[PDB]
Amino acid sequence: GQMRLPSADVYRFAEPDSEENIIFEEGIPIIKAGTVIKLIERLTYHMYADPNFVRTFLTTYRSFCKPQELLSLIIERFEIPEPEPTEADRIAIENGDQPLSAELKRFRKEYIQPVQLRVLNVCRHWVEHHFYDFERDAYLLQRMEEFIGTVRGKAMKKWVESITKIIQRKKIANITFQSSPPTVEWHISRPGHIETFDLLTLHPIEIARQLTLLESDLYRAVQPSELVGSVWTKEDKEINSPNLLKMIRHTTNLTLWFEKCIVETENLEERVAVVSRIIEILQVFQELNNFNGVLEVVSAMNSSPVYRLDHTFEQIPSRQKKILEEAHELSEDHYKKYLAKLRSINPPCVPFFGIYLTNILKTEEGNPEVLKRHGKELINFSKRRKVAEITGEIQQYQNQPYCLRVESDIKRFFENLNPMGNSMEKEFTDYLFNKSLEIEPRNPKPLPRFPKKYSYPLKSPGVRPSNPR
Amino acid sequence: GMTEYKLVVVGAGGVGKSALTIQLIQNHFVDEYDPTIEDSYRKQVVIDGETCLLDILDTAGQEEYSAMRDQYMRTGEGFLCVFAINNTKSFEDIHQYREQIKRVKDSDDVPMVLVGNKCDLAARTVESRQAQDLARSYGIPYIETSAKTRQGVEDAFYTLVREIRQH
Amino acid sequence: MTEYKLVVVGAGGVGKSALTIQLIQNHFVDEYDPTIEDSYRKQVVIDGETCLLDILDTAGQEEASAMRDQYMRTGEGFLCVFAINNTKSFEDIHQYREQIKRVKDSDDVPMVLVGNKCDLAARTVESRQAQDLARSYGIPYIETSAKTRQGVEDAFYTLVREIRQH
Ligand SMILES: Nc1nc2c(ncn2[C@@H]2O[C@H](COP(=O)(O)OP(=O)(O)NP(=O)(O)O)[C@@H](O)[C@H]2O)c(=O)[nH]1
Ligand SMILES: Clc1cccc(Nc2nc(NCc3ccco3)c3ccccc3n2)c1
Ligand SMILES: [Mg+2]
Ligand code: NA
Repeated sequence: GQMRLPSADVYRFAEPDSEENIIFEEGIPIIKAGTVIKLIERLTYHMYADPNFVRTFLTTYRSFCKPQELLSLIIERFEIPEPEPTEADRIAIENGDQPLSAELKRFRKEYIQPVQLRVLNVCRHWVEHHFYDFERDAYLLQRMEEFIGTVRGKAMKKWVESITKIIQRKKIANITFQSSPPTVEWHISRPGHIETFDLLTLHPIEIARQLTLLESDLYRAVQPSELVGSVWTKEDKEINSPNLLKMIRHTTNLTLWFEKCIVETENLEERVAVVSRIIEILQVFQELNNFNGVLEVVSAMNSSPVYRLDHTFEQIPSRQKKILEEAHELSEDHYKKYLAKLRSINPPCVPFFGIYLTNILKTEEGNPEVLKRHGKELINFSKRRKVAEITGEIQQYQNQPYCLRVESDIKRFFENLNPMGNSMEKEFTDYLFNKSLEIEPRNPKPLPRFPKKYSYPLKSPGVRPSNPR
Repeated sequence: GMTEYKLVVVGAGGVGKSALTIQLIQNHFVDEYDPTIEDSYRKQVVIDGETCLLDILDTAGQEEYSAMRDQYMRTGEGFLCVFAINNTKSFEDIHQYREQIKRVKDSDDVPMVLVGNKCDLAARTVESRQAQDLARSYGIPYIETSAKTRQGVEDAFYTLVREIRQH
Repeated sequence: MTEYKLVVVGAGGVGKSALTIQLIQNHFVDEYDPTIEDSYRKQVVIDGETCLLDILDTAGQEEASAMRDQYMRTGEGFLCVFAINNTKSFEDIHQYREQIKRVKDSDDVPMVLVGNKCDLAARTVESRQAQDLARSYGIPYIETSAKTRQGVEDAFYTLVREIRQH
């Protein structure tokens, strides 16, 4: 037979499943909706582990349960009453013999120990991967430390002592590769001469490599806490989503810098060299699977000031037109080809974050927080699972590091890039458009000529890497 | 076969803009959505007896990628410019959105509609007369919509398609 | 993109977690934090085909020994890990092998035998003894170091190939 359970009166997590407290989707079950009690029961279920569910729950639960209340509920889950001796045990004890205690031993081995271990696994994952709850609420941390530090008995002892140490390390808080990174490449600007660094004087290969390291680090720093609840769109976005916003602002600044480099090069021949160089940087971005970088370039080329420069585009070599066209086609039909390419490449990569943001926002806006069934309100967990599928995809691409060497001066150059200066956005983008009109006026105005501005060679070194001994 | 219209939703973030397209494309009668689903943004409709296909681009959530607006807008034939009736700043943003659309499309006469969206029960701060006056100054229709009851949603999109057809 | 469910099993402390985190993050974990159950995902191109690895990292401590059927039911292939400086962990391999066969009711489950910590000089299990066992199971034997990365990709990706050809 199945094990008997404690009375639901003394232990709330023994109430029978019903459609008034849990609904499953149509080989472990998938939960569509349930009460918070039923969600926590299945989070720590005695029959099976569900590590995906643990991640999903810990990522999304704050939309239906406060952190303090979650801790109270899992402590309640942990404190399971043991059954009384059975009739056979009673008769043994009455004769002065030791009881077999078969039902008690089975309940310990097959209910209490698995549930308690799975409660501890929730605590371990909570502290390791969602520690911001404790950073933002010191009393919550004290309660967790007290609970873990007072678990008695030898079956849990190894994990209790480990979790205590993990918490202490998290309070006060290295990569190895299959091969060596390639040699850093230099062009007109030489090492240490940061004052000459510019779009055409740095090596286009190394521009793409150093921007990829920067953009990968920015991508890898975004935590799910900055995304759940759509908090990057709300009034406190600067407080709640600072790494995401830093990442987006880098992308915006690089796109605007590309546009500024183009339209401030008034000589046609020089401007063709500038646009060609940016397309070469895009080629290396593609080779590195830096899709954020790819779209940084594509966005600049599609901008109002740049897209209209027909005299410039006319002189771009055919092979480079084809590179730009292939990159542009990634975004067509709601990013159809981008999504397929992302799912086919071999990481490391840098995804474009914007699609994830739109899908999280629309999932949260387009599904209800609760489902009403038989007069009860059940938490709509399917909605949270969908959000956590997206945050899980984000995290999967955050794991793999690039085997590229940092160049500290080139890194600082791109970190400090500020194309807008002290100008506001409208003032600056109007300036860019008026520059575009100056250098290639609307028909039928004649095309003027402009003097050269660059005193160094415009010929590109190309984007195939070199390798001395 | 049937005409396809490429429509683009633009407007301030954080004030319920996404409910407009979600409510349109939704299973009207089941409050549910998976935006990752291939063609969660395509809908076949009949407008004035003529069947057509709507392809709607709504990049809600990407508002901070401000240098991508030109790229996204370039894809569209008609535009829904959306503000929230309880957020005056989103209403004041409309002028610059319209100017940016005109620049990207290189036209002074781009099919577009002004949409005032009621995204919650917080007090209205933009009166309908203010928005009607703005729309009239631009020569475009004004439609008000509810983010919760689906009221006005069909009118907003169908009115824009009529602006395209009569361009 | 095909999805593969890999499970890493073996005695406590042999390096199951260090192996998995080295594969996932290219980072060696010095701490010994006993696992209850962890899961990881990795998109990777193997023999020209992109796939998605789901990796279940399991508990080796004996206190968790009654909770294994549930993860063995779901797994499609198993890394059976011992440490080459721990003879008891090698003797524990056959218990994992037999339990997997029982749960999955199959003599033909994709598996790879992994001898970890091969960066350490002080070996107590000889390669030949482990290779003999692997041959008796019909599976390959791969020595690994979660610390240096030696053999790590080979172990996991060999298991993928055996699931693919199953
Ligand atoms: N030198 C060396 N140490 C290793 C190697 N793999 C793991 N270790 C060390 O061995 C200890 C245990 O590693 P760990 O990955 O936690 O082992 P586990 O099999 O996951 N333990 P459990 O079953 O309790 O979860 C750690 O101190 C770790 O640094 C290896 O290849 N070389
Ligand atoms: Cl200076 C400069 C640099 C790059 C592009 C342009 N101008 C441009 N580009 C076109 N296709 C390339 C592409 C793909 C994504 C963005 O642009 C194009 C196609 C048809 C009609 C007109 C066009 N005008 C100008
Ligand atoms: Mg472990
Ligand atoms: Na307001």
